[PDB]
Amino acid sequence: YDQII
Amino acid sequence: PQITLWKRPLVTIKIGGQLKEALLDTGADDTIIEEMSLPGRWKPKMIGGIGGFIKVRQYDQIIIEIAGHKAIGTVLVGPTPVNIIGRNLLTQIGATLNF
Amino acid sequence: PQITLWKRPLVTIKIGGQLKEALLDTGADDTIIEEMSLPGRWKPKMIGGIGGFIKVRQYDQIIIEIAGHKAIGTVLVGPTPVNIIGRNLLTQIGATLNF
Ligand SMILES: [Cl-]
Ligand SMILES: [Cl-]
Ligand SMILES: [Cl-]
Ligand SMILES: [Cl-]
Ligand SMILES: [Cl-]
Ligand SMILES: [Cl-]
Ligand code: NA
Repeated sequence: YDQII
Repeated sequence: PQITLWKRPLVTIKIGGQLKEALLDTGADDTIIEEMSLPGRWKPKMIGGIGGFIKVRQYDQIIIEIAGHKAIGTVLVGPTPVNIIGRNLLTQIGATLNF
Repeated sequence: PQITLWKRPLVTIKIGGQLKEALLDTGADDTIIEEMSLPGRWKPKMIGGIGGFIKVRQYDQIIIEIAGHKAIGTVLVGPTPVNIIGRNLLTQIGATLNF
């Protein structure tokens, strides 16, 4: 899954 | 502009005629904003962050202005600690990291 | 260098004698590394983001070589899904966002 950090 | 990182890289964005604050985030694949009304259909998406995965709503081909630069692209809506501009729109406004 | 944002901005770092890959993350206040041993004292901390919070160990005055540039600062160690170089060290290598 795409990652948002 | 050249933006240093001594403070959070917060900019003004405009989406649906409304001004909001958002963080320029090179660590984000995608753009995610807090709950708001967007036009059109949405699709499901799962995203991974520091503390785990969440489900969000994916809205495509949304007009958004970022620090005065026009973009049209995918915006996710879901529970985020801050509005985040990720790489999908940072590339549209021509942003690079430089050292 | 000038790093585009078409893909994730990954670089090689050296920390604690070890080579790791890490993400240059302007959205991150802090630098967060996967579980490893570091010397000296530490204290617990909670950090959060999308998906919630994780507990980490906070080590101060740690030297990290980031794509060839040395910097010193606080490093957090814990169960992060990706090694993150945050603003506390990006400033020290002179990193800017440009558009
Ligand atoms: Cl600054
Ligand atoms: Cl459907
Ligand atoms: Cl997009
Ligand atoms: Cl990538
Ligand atoms: Cl620091
Ligand atoms: Cl500076
Ligand atoms: Na220390």
